[PDB]
Parts: sequence; C-alpha cells; structure tokens
Amino acid sequence: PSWENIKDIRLDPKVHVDEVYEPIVNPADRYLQHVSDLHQYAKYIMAALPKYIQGFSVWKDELTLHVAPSAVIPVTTFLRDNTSTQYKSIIDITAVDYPSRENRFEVVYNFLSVRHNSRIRLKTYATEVTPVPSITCLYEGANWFEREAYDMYGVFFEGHPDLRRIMTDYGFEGHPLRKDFPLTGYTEVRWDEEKRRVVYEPLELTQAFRNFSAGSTAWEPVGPGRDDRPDSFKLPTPK
Amino acid sequence: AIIATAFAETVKFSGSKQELQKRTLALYRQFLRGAPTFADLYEVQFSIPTIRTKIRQEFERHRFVDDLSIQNVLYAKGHMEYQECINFWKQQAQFLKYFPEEDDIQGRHQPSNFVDKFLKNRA
Amino acid sequence: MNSFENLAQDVNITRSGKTLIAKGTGGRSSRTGYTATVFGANGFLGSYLTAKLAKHGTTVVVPYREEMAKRHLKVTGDLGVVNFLEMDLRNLESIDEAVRHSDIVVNLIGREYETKNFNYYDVHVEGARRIAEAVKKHNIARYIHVSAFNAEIDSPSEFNHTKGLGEQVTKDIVPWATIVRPAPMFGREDKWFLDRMARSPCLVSANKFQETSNPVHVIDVAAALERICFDDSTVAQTFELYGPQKFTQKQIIDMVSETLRKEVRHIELPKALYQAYTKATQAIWWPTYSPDQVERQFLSQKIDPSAKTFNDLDLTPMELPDLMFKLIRPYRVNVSQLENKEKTFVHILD
Amino acid sequence: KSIISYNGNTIEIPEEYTKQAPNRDSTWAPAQASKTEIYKNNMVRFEQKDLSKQPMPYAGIELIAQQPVRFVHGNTAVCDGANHNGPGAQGHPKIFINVDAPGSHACQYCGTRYEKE
Amino acid sequence: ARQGSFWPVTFGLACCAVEMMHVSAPRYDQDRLGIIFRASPRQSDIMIVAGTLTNKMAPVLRQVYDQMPEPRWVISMGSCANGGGYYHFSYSVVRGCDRIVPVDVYVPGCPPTSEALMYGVFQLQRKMRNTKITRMWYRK
Amino acid sequence: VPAHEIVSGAPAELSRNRVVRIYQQAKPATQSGEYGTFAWRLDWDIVDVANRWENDLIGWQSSGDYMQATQMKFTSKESAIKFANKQGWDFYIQEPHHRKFRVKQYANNFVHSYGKLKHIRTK
Amino acid sequence: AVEKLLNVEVPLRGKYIRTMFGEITRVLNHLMSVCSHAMDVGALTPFLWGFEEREKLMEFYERVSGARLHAAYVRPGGVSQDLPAGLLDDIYMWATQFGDRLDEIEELLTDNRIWKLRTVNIGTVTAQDALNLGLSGPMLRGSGIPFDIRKNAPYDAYDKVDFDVPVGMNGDCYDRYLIRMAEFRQSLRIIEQCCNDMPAGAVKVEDFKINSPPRNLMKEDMEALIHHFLLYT
Amino acid sequence: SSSLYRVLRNAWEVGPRSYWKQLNSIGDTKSGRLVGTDIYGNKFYETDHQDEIHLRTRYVEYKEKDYDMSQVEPGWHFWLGYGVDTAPCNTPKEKLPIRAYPYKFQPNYTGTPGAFVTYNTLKPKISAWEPVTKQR
Amino acid sequence: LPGGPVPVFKKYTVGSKGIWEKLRVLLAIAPNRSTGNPIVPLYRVPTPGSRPEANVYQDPSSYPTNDIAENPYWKRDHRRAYPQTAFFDQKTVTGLLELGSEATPRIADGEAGTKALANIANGGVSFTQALGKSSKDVIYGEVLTVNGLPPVAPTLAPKQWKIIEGEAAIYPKGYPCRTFH
Amino acid sequence: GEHALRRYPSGEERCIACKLCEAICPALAITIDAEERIDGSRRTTKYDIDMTKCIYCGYCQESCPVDAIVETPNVEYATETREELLYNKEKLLANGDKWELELQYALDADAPYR
Ligand SMILES: NC(=O)C1=CN([C@@H]2O[C@H](COP(=O)(O)OP(=O)(O)OC[C@H]3O[C@@H](n4cnc5c(N)ncnc54)[C@H](OP(=O)(O)O)[C@@H]3O)[C@@H](O)[C@H]2O)C=CC1
Ligand code: SF4
Ligand code: SF4
Ligand code: SF4
Ligand SMILES: [Zn+2]
Repeated sequence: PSWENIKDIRLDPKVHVDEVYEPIVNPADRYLQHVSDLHQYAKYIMAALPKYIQGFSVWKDELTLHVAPSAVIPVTTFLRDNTSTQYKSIIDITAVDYPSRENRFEVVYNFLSVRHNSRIRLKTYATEVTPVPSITCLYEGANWFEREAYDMYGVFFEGHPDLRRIMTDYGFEGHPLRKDFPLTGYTEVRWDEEKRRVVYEPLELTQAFRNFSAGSTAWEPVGPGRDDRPDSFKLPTPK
Repeated sequence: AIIATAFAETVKFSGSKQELQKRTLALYRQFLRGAPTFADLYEVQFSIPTIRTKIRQEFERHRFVDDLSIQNVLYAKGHMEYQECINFWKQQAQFLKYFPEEDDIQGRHQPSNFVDKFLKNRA
Repeated sequence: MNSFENLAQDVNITRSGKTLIAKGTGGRSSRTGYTATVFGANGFLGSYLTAKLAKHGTTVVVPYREEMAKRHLKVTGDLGVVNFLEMDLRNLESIDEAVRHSDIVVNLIGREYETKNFNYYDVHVEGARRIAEAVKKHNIARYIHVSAFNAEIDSPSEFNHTKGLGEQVTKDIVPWATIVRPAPMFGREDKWFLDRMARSPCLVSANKFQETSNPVHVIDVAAALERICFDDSTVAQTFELYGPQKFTQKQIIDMVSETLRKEVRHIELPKALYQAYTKATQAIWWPTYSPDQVERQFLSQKIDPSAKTFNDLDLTPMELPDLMFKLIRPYRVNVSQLENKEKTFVHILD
Repeated sequence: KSIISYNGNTIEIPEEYTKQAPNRDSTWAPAQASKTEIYKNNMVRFEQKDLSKQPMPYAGIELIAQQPVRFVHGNTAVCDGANHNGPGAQGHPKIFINVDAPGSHACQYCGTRYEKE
Repeated sequence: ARQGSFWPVTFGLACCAVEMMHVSAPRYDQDRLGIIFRASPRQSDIMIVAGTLTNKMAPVLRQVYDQMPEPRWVISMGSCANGGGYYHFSYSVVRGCDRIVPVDVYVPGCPPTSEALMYGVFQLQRKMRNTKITRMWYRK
Repeated sequence: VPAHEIVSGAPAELSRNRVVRIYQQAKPATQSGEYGTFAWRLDWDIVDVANRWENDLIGWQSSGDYMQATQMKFTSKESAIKFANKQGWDFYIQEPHHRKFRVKQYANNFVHSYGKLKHIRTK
Repeated sequence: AVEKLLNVEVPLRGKYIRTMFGEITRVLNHLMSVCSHAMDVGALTPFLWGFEEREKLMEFYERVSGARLHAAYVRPGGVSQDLPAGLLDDIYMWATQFGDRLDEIEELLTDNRIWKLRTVNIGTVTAQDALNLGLSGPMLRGSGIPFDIRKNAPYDAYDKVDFDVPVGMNGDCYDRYLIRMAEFRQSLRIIEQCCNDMPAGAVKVEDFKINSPPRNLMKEDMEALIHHFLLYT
Repeated sequence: SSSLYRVLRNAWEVGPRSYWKQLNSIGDTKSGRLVGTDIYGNKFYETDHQDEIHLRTRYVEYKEKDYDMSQVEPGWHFWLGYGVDTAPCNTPKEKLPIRAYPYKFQPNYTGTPGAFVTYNTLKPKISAWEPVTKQR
Repeated sequence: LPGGPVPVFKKYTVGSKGIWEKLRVLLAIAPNRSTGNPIVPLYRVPTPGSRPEANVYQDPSSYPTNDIAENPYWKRDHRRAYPQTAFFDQKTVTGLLELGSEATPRIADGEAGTKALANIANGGVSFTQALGKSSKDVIYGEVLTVNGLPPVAPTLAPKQWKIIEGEAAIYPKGYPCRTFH
Repeated sequence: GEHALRRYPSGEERCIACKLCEAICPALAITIDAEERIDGSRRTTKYDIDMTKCIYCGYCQESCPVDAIVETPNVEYATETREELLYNKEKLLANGDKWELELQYALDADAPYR
C-alpha cells in the first residue's frame, strides 16, 4: 500500500492488432442530406426577400447569400430578427480583393445562430471609393471588424461611429492586404543618431525576397469535381 | 456599448461638393487651430508658422480633384489624421514624417541635370 | 529611393590606385566601397562622423580603448559595416592594424586635460606623430587630422602649443594631409560648453567672461569632415571651421539663461586663485576644469586669414541662437478667462 | 604567405591557413573562392582574430578519392549508401549504375566507384 | 555585484516571453542566481528583447532603453528580435532589434529554450566578469 | 478613369517613373503543359541602380526595388489595362503568340515516294 | 479548414492524437490564463505551481514534435509523426496526479474571500449582449448560454469521448473562473479516455499526393520519390 | 529532498575536498558514481539515491573554473539530458560513427579572438576584363 | 462515482515512508493527495533515445488502402471527387418555380420544354411574377413546408442538452456553475 | 537545435545540392549555390543559413532526400555579435563533424518514425 510497490505499467500486456481496417469513404457524402436542407432554406429566403437576394451558393454545410451593398441593412436585420433565422452572433467581417472585377472588393459577413445551431455567410461588393453601410447599428461586435477591414483594404463603412486604423503603424500609407501592395512595403525604420530618433526611409533589403511561385505546376491539378446538387434543385430536362 | 473617442466623426459621404466644401474648410480650421497643441505634444524644433504652412501645403495638394467620391475619401482620411495628431496617438517619430524638409542637408550632391544624374547611375 | 548624397559619382579612384564601385541606392544595405578609420570615434564629434559614414555603407574601422563606451556606434551601420579594434597609442602594432586596410584615416584624438599617462605632448604630438607614421608607411590615400582653433606653437596655452606642434609634425610626416581646426563646438551633450552652462552650480571666469569665439554646431563640423573625406581636392589644405557670428562668453550665458527661464550663476575670481583651484582638483580621477583651460580663457579666437572655410565645402553653418532651445530643452524650468471657464467644470465627485 | 591588397599593402597569412582545406591546397570548383581571395576581400574582419579557431572542414573530394573501387560481376552495380547498423532509412535513394563501359563509374549520390569484374 | 544582482526589464513582446516565464518557473528558478525582473527601467540593468519588434513599437523600445540608468546591457532573444525571423519580409516588422538599440548578446531559437536563454545570460555574465573598470581608468 | 493613385497611399514614383508590362506567360519550351499560360500577368520593369547587387559580407543579393517580386494576375487583358489605368501606371502590352495550326497525319510517315527519297525516315 | 477544401479524411489514430493533444493544449492554455489572471490580481503562488505542470506537459510536446512550443505537429492530413514508444504510459502517470495539482490551486482560490472580492460581479456581461458582441467560449458560457463547438459541431474525435460542459449564470469574472477550473477537469477526463482508446494504424492520410510518403519508400520507390519531391517543392 | 541529513550524508560519502569543490562550483552536494570522462576532461556522474528528484540523477563536474555548457562533448551532451540510457564510453562499436578525418572538439569561442568569421564562399558572379592594349 | 478520490499509493509520485508517512497522514489537509514528484525509476524510462521498439517499428498502413492487388488510385481519389459549389441566381430559381425540377417535373416535352427553358433563361418571366403565378401546392411543397411554415435554419448534427444535478455534478448546489451534458 | 551538414562514412559530403531544403524553408533562411565539381559530382559551392531568420521548424531536415541537413540537439551557441550567426558552408560542415555521434544517437532513435 505504498508508492514503493506501485505496479509497473511499463510491463503490462499491450494491445496488438494484426491488420488495421479503414474503409474508403468520400468525406463529402455525409453532407448530402444537409446540403438539401440548406438548398430548401435558401429558396425560402430568396422567395421572402426577392428585392434583395441576388443569389445564393451551397458548399457542403456552408450557405452564402449574395446581395448588393444597399441590401445589407434590411437582409442583415432579417437575419438577426426573424424567428426562423435568429443569427444573433456576428463572427467576422473581412474583405477579399479581386482585381479583375470592376468592383475590387467583396465584403464577407459570417453569422452564427446559437438558437438553431447554424451558420450563414453574406457577401456584398465595394470599390476604393464606394462605401458599404456599417452594421454596427445591428451588432456592436461588428465595430472592430469593420475597422480592420478598413485598415487592411481601404473599404469604407458608412455610418461607422469611429473608423480609423487598428492594425498598422500611425501614419501608415497604404492598405497592405491589396494584391498590388508589395509584401515588404515601401518604407523601413531605424534609429538615427544624428537626429536622435526613429526615422523612416525607403525600403532596402540585404537579401531580396525570393518568390518561388514561378515553380507552380504546368498541368491542371484537380479537374472539375462533381456536383452535389439535390435533384429538386436541377432544372428538368424535356422528356 | 462601444463608444467613440475624442474628435471622432461618423463616416458620411457627402452627396454634394458644396456640402463637402463646408466640412473641408472646417477641417482646415481645426488643423490650423491645433497647430500649437501639435508643437507642444511633439516637442518640435520648428515654429508654429512652419506647422501651419505644412498644413496649407497638404490641403493645397488636392485643390483640383474633381470626382466627388475621391474628395469624400480624401476628407475622411484627413479627418483620421487630425484625430491621430490631436489625441497624441502619434509619437514624435511618425509626426515628423510630415516634415522631411525640416531635417538638415543630407549631403553635397543632389543631382538636377542629366550629367550629374548619369554620374550617379540615376539618369 | 535613397541616394548617395556624399558621392559625386558611382565609380571612384583613390589616390592609391584602388577602384571603388558603389552598389545600391545609398541606404543601409548599400556600400560606397570606401574604408575609413576614425581615431577617437567614440567621442563627441567622432560619433556623429561615424554615424554619417556608416549611413551610406562605407566600412568604418573604429579603434577603441574601453569596450562599453563604443557600443552605440554599432547601431549606425548594417551588418559588417562598423568594425571594432582594440587600440592603444603605446602599441604601434595596433595603430598599424587600425589603418592598414583603409582609404581614409581621420584622427580626432585630443584631450582637454593631462593625465597620469598622457600629458599634452604625449597625446597631441607623439600620438599624432605615430598615427601619421602609420599612415605614411601604409601610403594611405587620405589623412584628415583635427586640431583646434588658436593652435599656435609658441602659445601661452599648452593645449594650443602642443596642437600647433602636432600640426607641424603631421605636415612633416604626411605632406598630403588635410588639417581641420574647428571653433568651440556645441551640441547635444557637448563638452565644456552649453551642457555645462545649463547644469553647473557656478561658472567661474578669470577674465570676466570676455573671450570671443565663433561657436560652431558639431553636426556641421561632422558634415564638413565627410565632405572633406570624399573630395580629393582638399588634399594638403587647411580648414578653419567656425560659426557665422562672433560671441562673448557672457553673451552665450545670457542666451542660455533667457532660453532656460533660469538665471545662470556667474562668479568672477582672480586668475591665481582659480588656477590654484583647478590644479588642486586635477587630483581626482574624473575630468574637471583644467589649469590650461583657465589659461585659454584669456585667449580669443583668431582665424587664419588664408585658410579654407565652410564656403569651400558649399556648406552654411547653422546659428547658435536658433539651435539653443532644441539643444538645451531638457533643462527648462517649466487667468481671467481661465477662471470663468473653470467654473463650468466639475472638480469634486462622489 | 604574402598577399598584396587593393591598397597596395601586404597581408601576411601563415601558409597552413592559405590551404583550401587541411587535406587539399587548391579549389575544387570554378565558382569556389580561394582562401587567398577571401582574405584579400575580407581582411578587415579578420584583424585581431585567431585563424586556428576558424572552421576548417576536410575536403570530401580527396576522402572519396581514397576509397577503393568495388568490383562487380554483371553489368549493373546497385548502391544505396545504407547504414547496416542503425534502423530506418539512413542512406540515399537506391540507384543502379551501369559498368559496361571501361573504367570505374561513380555513384551519383555518394561517390563510391564501381567497376565490372 | 553586477553578475550576482542581475535585474532585467522585460520587453515581453511575443511567444519568446513564454520561455522567459519558464526561466522563472520552478524547474529553472532564475532567482536562485540573483535574477529579479523589474517593471521599471529605472531599477533595471538588463533589457531582454523577447519577441517580434514591429515598426509601431520601435520608438517605444528605444524610449524604454534610454530610461535605463547606467551601466546597461541588452540581450536579444529569439529569431524575431535577432533579425526578424519568420516575419523578416513583412511590411510592419523591424529586421532585428539592433537597428534600434545596441545589443550585447544574441540568443538563437524560435523560441530559444529556457536553457538556451540561461546560457545567453551566462555569456553576458562572462562578459561582465571580464570588464575592465578601474583597470581601464588606470590605462588612461 | 478614376485616379485611384491618389487614394491608395502608394509612393508617387510608382505612377511617375515606373513602367509595367502586361502579358501572358509563354508556353514553356521544357514542358507540354499549358496551365500557366492563360492568366494575364502584370509586373514591373527593372530599375538599373536598384535592381540587384552583391552583399559584401555573406554574398546575398540585395535590392532597392520594392516591386521586384510582385506580380499581379488578371483574368483578361482588359481587366489588367483597366486596373493599370486606375492606378496611373504606364504600361506596355505584349501580345501573345500562339502555335499556328496544321494538319498532322500518322500515315504521312509512309507516303510512297515516286522519285529519289529526300531523307530516310527512321521511327 | 485545408482538409475540408481538400476533401480528404484523417485516419482514426490521427483523429485520436489530435483530440488528445487538443486537450493537453487546453490544459496548457488554462494553466497560463488562470495563473496569469491570479498573478495580475496579486496571487503570486498559483503561477509557480501551474508552471511546473506546464513543464511536464511541454515535455510531451517536445517528445512528439521536437519543440517545446511551436510544434508544427498537427498538419493538413493528420500529424507529422507517430507517437514514440513510451508516451501513453507517461501521459497516464502525469494524469494520475494532475487532479491533486488542481485541488491545491482551488484550495488557494475558489473559496478565498479576497478572490471573490476581486471577481464576483466584476466584468458582468448579459447573455444577449454577449451574443451581440461576438464573444465565445467561457466569455459566452459564463452568461448562461450552453454553446460549445465540441458538442454542437463535433470534429476530429470529440464525438467518441465523454465529457461535460460547464455553464455559468452571472456572467462575471468569478463564474468564468469556475468554468475554466471545471474545464481543467473535463480535459483530464478526455485525456484519460484517449490514453485508454488509442487505436492502431496510420496517423496521416494514406495518399502520397497529399502527405509525404515514409522515408524508406522515398529511397526505394520511384513514385514515392516523385511525390516527395513535388510535395516539398 | 531539501533536508540537512541528505547534505551531511553526501558530504560524508564524498569527502571534504570534494565537498568544498562542489560547494565552490555547483552549490549543492551530490554523491554518485563516476560514469566516464570527456575528451575535454569533464567528469560525469549518476546517482541512485532515492532522495534525488527526476532530472537530477545525472550531472557533470567541469574541468575548468570558467565552466561553460559548450565544453561538454557531443554524445555526453545527449546523455546528460537523458537522451540516451547508455553513456558514450559504454556504447558498442557498431553504433559509433566512422570518421575518415581526425575528430576535434571545440567549444563556443564567442567573445574571443577565435569567434567565427563568416564570409562568402563564392568568387563574384561577373568577372571583369583584364585590360590589354594592342598596337594599330 | 467514477472520477472520485483514489488513494495516494495509486499515484505515480514519490511521497513518504516510515515514521514520516505517519506524520504526513496525521498532518495533511487531504491525505490522499500526491506531492507531484515523478517516481524516478518508472517515469520516462527507458529514455526516448533508447527505446527497443524503435528497432521493430514499421510504417503503419490500413487495409484495403495498402493492398497490392485491388486498389486503383482513382477509386479512392477523394480530392478529385470534390463537391462543386452550386450557384443559384434568381433566373435559376424562377426556372425551378415555373418548370419544376428534375426530381418532380412540371414541363412539357419536345420544343415546348426547350423553349420554356430558353424564355425563362432570357428574362421573359421575372422572379416575382414567378412567385405570384405559383400555386398553393408549389408554394407549400417547395417554398414553405407542407404545413405552410418556413423552414428553420438547418443544423448538421442536432445537440440535445441535458443538465446533470446532484452528486455527478462538477460543483455542489451553491456554486453558480452548472454541468451540461 | 542548431543546424549541421553531414557526411558519408567515407568522408564525402551527403548534400548533392537538390535545393529541396531551400524550396521548403518557410523563413527563406537557406541560400544555396552549386555547380559540377572538378570530379564531376553535383555539389554545393555555397550553403548558407541565416540563423536569425530561421524558425527551427525542421522542415529542411524532413525534406532532404539524403539526410544531409540536420538539426542537432545543441541549444548553447549564443553569440556576442550577429555576424557570427550567419552560417556558411564551412561552419555547417564543421558542426556536422563536431556533432556526428549525437546525431547518430538521434537518428538511430527516430529514423524509423520518419
Ligand atoms: N569640442 C570642442 O569644442 C573642440 C574639440 N577639438 C578637438 O576635436 C577632437 C574631438 O573632439 P571631441 O569629440 O569634443 O573630444 P572627446 O573627448 O569627446 O573625444 C576625443 C577622442 O579622443 C580619444 N582620446 C583622448 N586621449 C586619448 C588617448 N591617449 N589615447 C587614445 N584616445 C584618446 C578619446 O578616446 P577615449 O574615450 O577612450 O578617452 C576620444 O574618443 C579633439 O582632437 C579635440 O582636441 C578642437 C576644437 C573644438
Ligand atoms: S522568435 Fe519565434 S517564439 Fe520568439 S517571438 Fe518570434 S516567432 Fe515567437
Ligand atoms: S529549420 Fe525551418 S526555418 Fe530553419 S532552415 Fe530549416 S526549414 Fe528553414
Ligand atoms: S541539404 Fe539535402 S535538401 Fe538541401 S540541397 Fe543538400 S541534399 Fe538537397
Ligand atoms: Zn551511393
């Protein structure tokens, strides 16, 4: 009954398997019924707000709604306050830069409903001069997210009470997450003894950045995939 | 709730260039009035008139911009900069980025003609 | 982009036949191709000179005595730019090691007092002689030797006399050297100048505070030195670097008082009494006002009629009155509408 | 020994530190800088330094040249550089070397030379 | 006395600070050597830069370093502080804290282990133990 | 064409003294895959003084050109031109070259020759 | 995230290793957070006691990954290497005493009237405001809302293990402290279940187009060498 | 064990000269059996006293007064960190490295004239023309 | 109650022996508590660098993935069988409302169906006329539920919570922290 | 811990300059130069690691097809100057020679698991 005679676990007989059996299954399959449900749900939403919902997309368990910027406040209000949706938590807001589009920036909102245990995504668009309506009036938590989106991308949010840089240095010029902003920026700092202060100077690198993306594959890697649309959401063929 | 900070202005894109002109001249007045506060916060060597001159030069740079959206963005960013300077959020190091001329002569050789630029491989 | 503001051109030939090609735009990662040794680089003027040199990527060799005292210099350059050597004036090999690879050698070694190991002659004549001999033996392209204003051989001052002697011995040994004589230098944390006036208990003059000189900003002396370093048309010339407008010591004390908002205490004493005091105080181990500085207090600055000046370097010295507030800021001492405005505010709460 | 610098002054370097490796005097690649060139171009950072402490790895080309040729019966030698004492995969990828042509033939990976017999 | 009363101010920027915390934890117990971490630079002899130094932070670090009374030393700890590390090519990162302050010892690792940091402290103590102070004055 | 130059925060030298090239990647001569040839690349022409030089300590390649490694991808030549105009960038379009089509027949390797063979095909 | 985009499946042993080391990581995090919180209020001793436990767990980190902190151990596909031979036994022996380690911290804090003076009704958040502000984890569970992704949307092996979720009611610092202390215990529970149910097999997905093949294949088989070359370049 | 009896017992087991040596280097009083010696002269010990905690059963006594962890030879460095059960002198011949070069151990020379001087192992990528005149 | 107290001699920590064990048992707040010092002969022994199992370890694999004779790679190539993202704009949903679906058609054969598909694909019917035209059967089956209710925001795996009270709870009755399972 | 370049038992270098370590390096800490050796071998003429850029992730050691670049268990190599932390090929080869026995213990213990 002492630690001196505690049994040696190191010499207990271990389990020994001969062959491990792991069947081959496509991970997407488990989503199929849920995918159908999301389709049905999205149809309802688009039928209820046809003034606003430009479209929707469904990938395995993620539902996205696509709307114009002027649609953001009503649809968001709906998503927050309708009894079947009840998306009370704002998860994140960010932007994605698409330089080929006439509207560079797509603004992405993710929402969570703890009531229904459900997530949803909402997209709109913007440019370097056309703002988006701030949703701080609906979610206080949105505040900082919009600030980050302004700091990284330059998207403005109309109605934001206090919109300023949150990440970058004071007086930083540029929006670093744009595809045309260079990786190491334009300016670097050092301590200047003549001036007795930290000074900013044009960037100079002892070793230049080496960009190895020139070695990307010359062959298309994955192909088209397969479509998981339910049969109730495909147009019929005549006969 | 999450309340705004000192000298915060909610973002509003003016629908008209005259309604923006009013706001812009008000921002210019704010900068000129804060110049002495700036000279005290940032312990600058130069004079208050130098600060006000610099402010005028900044506002002058965009004197001929036409598109309303661009002027709206220039105004909103200028107000952000005012809020940053007046709240002492900036340190001296970033504030002095605005005054490159105030530093002393960087050297004997700043080329102006083709030959001088060519001798320094800058032609 | 940065620039090489110190260089006139990109390809350079030293007088010793070395080809130097400048690489880069001129910033921290750029290199000029030059190598310089700065004797006395850890001191007041040397640190500015080293900062300016290392800024554009010229290789700087710094001979030092005490390790901890030179550490700040390392910050002024990129990796491999500032290089430290242990050096002592009684070790000839160490001087040779210090100058061996350089295109430029500048000597800023001087002391305003005597020590148990170095009197004025040992530090200003013998040390200058040894550095110059190393320079001449290794055939260095450029040698800049710094002396003081009023350097004269038969001077009443031992400082001035040994500085004139050092000039003569330098010219005798290396005939292509450039001699530079700065006026008194003020600046951030200067020696026996503004900083002393802003925190002394009492300034004590044996000549009523009547001596005149043309005080010069240390930054300007370093900038002039960099220009002399890189243009080979200053070979074998003498430079008198002095400020624009002449001042009396009492005037400078008055400006210091007015900018300080505090009255500086001045006492006038007899030269014999004050010289005795300074001789007595030389017994402690930390630097203290010299008997020879009291001697120099009776000498006013005398500019050589025929010597190159800031003008020949295309340089314009700044003004002490405009600089003093910036230079002395840490030592500064520090209604009807206010009352009415105060009435509207809350001063006590729950 | 005596290396003339760009200054025109002399750098003295002991003979043994001019050798590219302790087991080899000369360079083994056209792009390889010789010790003499290294000192000529970097002497400032070598002043007041002890050369005997600097890394001086042995040149592998002489060492591999010292290994005897392995003779093989057929047309093809197989090499993997394996460690028969340790577990796991400790050699190089297993390759096959043709030995039909006259002379010895080197493993691309480890330099071991094979020959038909 | 300098070795035995080794009081660092922590610039605990990032993950490196975690390893610094483990130096004071019971396994290594830094205070057994006389090391005490001080909030105030006024009461500190050593600055340990432990974490990524951003451009926004550089003047703050310089300011804290300047308020240290002399004598003073700096230890750079970790790749970020040493030369920028994983973030060397970032627009917002200082590429080594020796662009801002003089550095006496560099400790490698991402992060350096607690033992690596202790080894660096021992190197700084070796440098301290070999300093000439009155002998240096005697040379003058 | 909106002058977004003045709202981005980029240096003025980018829209003043730099030239960009807009092109499609050529089919590599070493491979038969064409997967990288459809996008429209935008990248900057090099600057002589600032491009690359050898570091004197370890031998790394230094650079002063902050755009040297940046390459934008566009889904069309027109999108790329629009973006370049919106940033005030002077550009050059390199039109792509494509393989001219011809008819290839295996049987052509065995066509009967009525006169002297011009060459012996070997297979 | 990358596995979802790749449409691949982590093998079962890999999922169990990820769950076990996720709960070890949760213990490490809560040691840091609770002891740092106590140190800020002025209770200096729980920090030392908890950092010794952190040292013990960081040894497991180092033995599976070769690093104390930045393991780079969990990767898209599974984990980078299999567990070494004597690890499950050592984790079990650490687990047999961690409960006492938790009891002594609770002896110092849970009923201390000064601790309560610093934590009770401090930093109160209502449930509705918690949802509106984007709070999650304890910051949410303290306000009375039973939400936890491990139970609501189960990932790697959390569906295969038994544990409870603590929920507060006052939405203050003291409720959140109690939640974190209970989460310590639940993580110990899960770690024991993983030590008992660790299955055999691969630890990364068995497709060499996604994860690198084992080295003895890489140095013997041509396809394996090609796939290794391509994955690393 | 923090007890006084442990210290007294170890000092008796170890002898007064060893007691003073340990008190002047490591500051504790350890008693254990010698396992082996370094190429540098450091000595390594293992103790099996039940009063010694986990990770304290192996230790080194350094050969020189300015001791440094970098003076521990590789192999012994792994053993001292409980990397391997068996000590380098006890490792069979099959598990030793074959060398075709002489083995030399060197510690950290930082802060010393022997500190590593880095350099570029390549000559410059572009070679200049050696100028030669010709007569017209 | 599993998880309950276990005695100190079943914990892998050093502890005390002899008279000192009696003293510790008399003086402990909780006698079953361990000290936290691992047992030196048992813990992390043998060292990870001298494990015998290292010399028998083989790369693990599972059947049928490791079969040499019946697994083409393309039958288990799950990356290339990835689900496509389905995009629906309002024209497509208009078509779903009017023409019905592949699952349940409401389209005529021949040229009629292709022309109907074309004229919805061109803009002839808008989404709102589509919705107004839609019958009760369509609206209830295919927009709302068969009862007329809207569908709820769907959940992949529904979680039924239960509250554990009494002795199996983590804290006793007083504490403001409950146990949810 | 600190990096080293290993040899074959013959004394020939193991590194054949495939540059897989340089490609994988998340910190771009490796710089490599190669050409044909005068005996015809594919070998590096320059192998540099910036230890102040390196994040000590071990990816180079995983990537290497011939076990050439390795991380030792050594952590005690702090320096007084940053220039001492730019490792060239000579330094790394000397590290391999210095630490080969400890490297062999580590390999004998972990090679089956890689
Ligand atoms: N400041 C002024 O107003 C004037 C200065 N000058 C001259 O300018 C030059 C530098 O000026 P400044 O910076 O103000 O003076 P500092 O005292 O600040 O620096 C002088 C330098 O010379 C070194 N020095 C003094 N004696 C010796 C010695 N025996 N051996 C080695 N080095 C020695 C010092 O090294 P260490 O730190 O180790 O002691 C120090 O680095 C001097 O030659 C001075 O005479 C002349 C006209 C005006
Ligand atoms: S060096 Fe590594 S561990 Fe240290 S702060 Fe930087 S990223 Fe974090
Ligand atoms: S350990 Fe990681 S960061 Fe360091 S050299 Fe290797 S791959 Fe690069
Ligand atoms: S160290 Fe290995 S991976 Fe790197 S270049 Fe050499 S052989 Fe290739
Ligand atoms: Zn081979």
